[PDB]
Amino acid sequence: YLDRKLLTLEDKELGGTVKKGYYQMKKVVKTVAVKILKNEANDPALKDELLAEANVMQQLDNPYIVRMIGICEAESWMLVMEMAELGPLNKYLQQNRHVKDKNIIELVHQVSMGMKYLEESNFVHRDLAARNVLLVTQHYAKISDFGLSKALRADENYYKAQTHGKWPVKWYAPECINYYKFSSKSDVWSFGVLMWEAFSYGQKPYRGMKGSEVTAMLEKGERMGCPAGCPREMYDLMNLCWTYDVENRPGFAAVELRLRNYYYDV
Ligand SMILES: Cc1ncoc1-c1cccc(Nc2nccc(N(CCCO)c3cccc4[nH]ncc34)n2)c1
Repeated sequence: YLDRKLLTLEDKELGGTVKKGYYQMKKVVKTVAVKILKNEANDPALKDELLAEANVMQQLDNPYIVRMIGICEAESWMLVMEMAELGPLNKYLQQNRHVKDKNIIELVHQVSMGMKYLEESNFVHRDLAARNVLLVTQHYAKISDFGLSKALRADENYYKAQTHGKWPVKWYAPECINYYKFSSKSDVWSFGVLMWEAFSYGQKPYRGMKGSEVTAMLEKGERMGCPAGCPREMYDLMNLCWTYDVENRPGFAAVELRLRNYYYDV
């Protein structure tokens, strides 16, 4: 738990309510991003989600995952993260349309390294989308938003949800939609959608379609087309991520290899 007296918040709300702040550490100040909830008139489920996020993010340690500073219980309830100051990747690419192919590949490779770590750690993210990739710099991406994430049971490779909730269905794999089963391979499917977004400079996927129409499209074997100017090898990797059968879809170790820009062995 953090000391309210060591936190300064700027008033501007970004996009729970979000503010930038400065948190005084043992020697230096750290720039932070804070999600803020009201103490009494809050939504208990939304607070439960951020407590769940905190519980997950306390167990993670990787350079491509946003680091939590802590929780502050004061005039409001606050979840404090190290700030990735350039913000969400989708918004960044919408506003910066001359980011080069090599640079987009570098960023999505960093996401694949964070996700290879998550997969090794046996956590499922369950909301992997370009809006949840935050940029530290134009050459350094981090994964964020662990509100739906789950620690997998020791005896299974998937989390089974009771039924469909309110979900980011356009990023979800068919086994998620049809059987409510979430594995790291389901996150790989989402990563393919994230790649499409990144090479479409933050356009929304399955534009104009209802979730039910996306399900029917995918079951027929149809997929989003290649973004204008997208490197062919990156569109081919998207299609591999969008393998319908979860058993033939690659895991993140295989995907991460395919985003490296140097020679390697498997
Ligand atoms: C555009 C926008 N909308 C909401 O936040 C932003 C924004 C804008 C610029 C920078 C950042 N950076 C950032 N860096 C780390 C965490 C963080 N947030 C705010 C939500 C970002 O989608 C968080 C605070 C508390 C818990 C969190 N989990 N995942 C992110 C996050 N934001 C954001």
